[PDB]
Amino acid sequence: GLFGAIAGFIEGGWQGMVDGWYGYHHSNDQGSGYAADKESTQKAFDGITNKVNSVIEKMNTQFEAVGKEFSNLERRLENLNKKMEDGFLDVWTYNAELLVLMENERTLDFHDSNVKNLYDKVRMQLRDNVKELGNGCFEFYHKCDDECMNSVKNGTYDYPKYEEESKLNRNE
Amino acid sequence: KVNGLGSRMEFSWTLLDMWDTINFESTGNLIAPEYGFKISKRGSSGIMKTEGTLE
Ligand SMILES: *[C@@H]1O[C@H](CO)[C@@H](O[C@@H]2O[C@H](CO)[C@@H](O)[C@H](O)[C@H]2NC(C)=O)[C@H](O)[C@H]1NC(C)=O
Repeated sequence: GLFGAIAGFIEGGWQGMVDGWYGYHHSNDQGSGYAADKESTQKAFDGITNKVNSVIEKMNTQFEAVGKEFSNLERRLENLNKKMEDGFLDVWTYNAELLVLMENERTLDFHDSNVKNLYDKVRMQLRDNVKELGNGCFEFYHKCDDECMNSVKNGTYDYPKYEEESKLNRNE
Repeated sequence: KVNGLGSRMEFSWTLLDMWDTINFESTGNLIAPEYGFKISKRGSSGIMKTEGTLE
């Protein structure tokens, strides 16, 4: 999209992840599998629900009674009432449709930004210990495990631990 | 002729305020009310044509 993640350098989506909106896929010696990112997903969910609550709850109520109420003695006042009804109809139709379009564009871009941001958060942490594959994956220049993967996911990853091993395997 | 008659009956109405008197006076042709209607309004509404079933 706008941030080039969804349908971008990350081609497809993951059917296997029912846990959340954005998550990880790890593939190591122990075993592969998916896992969500609760923080980013819940933040998005809170914002999105706050969005649809905004376009719904901010609408004014106003009890009114739409009808003819004007006889054939007064066809000018009928026409006046008709101009008014249609005038608002044209206003609300046009405004509502464009609102939905613009808001949907923003929403999709919003999701894109979220995935991209998670990608950057990860890459910024891993640095040159991994080979950036460009498809959304990182191939480790060392041997990571389930104990190391969780360290990446939870925000505490030890770069200098794997620095020298990664360097040697990098210039291999 | 409408319903056989060439004659007509033209009706008018009014809202008589509280503690106020109304005065009918006629030498002929008057069609008098036997009843009045007490009324109150918090607001107005409309009239709907449906043809069927209040539920
Ligand atoms: C219509 O009836 C009302 C009472 O239902 C009359 O109002 C009262 O008139 C008496 C006599 O002067 C007063 O003492 C009261 O103070 C009035 N009551 C009210 C409404 O405050 C009224 O006079 C009658 N109208 C007439 C003259 O036919």
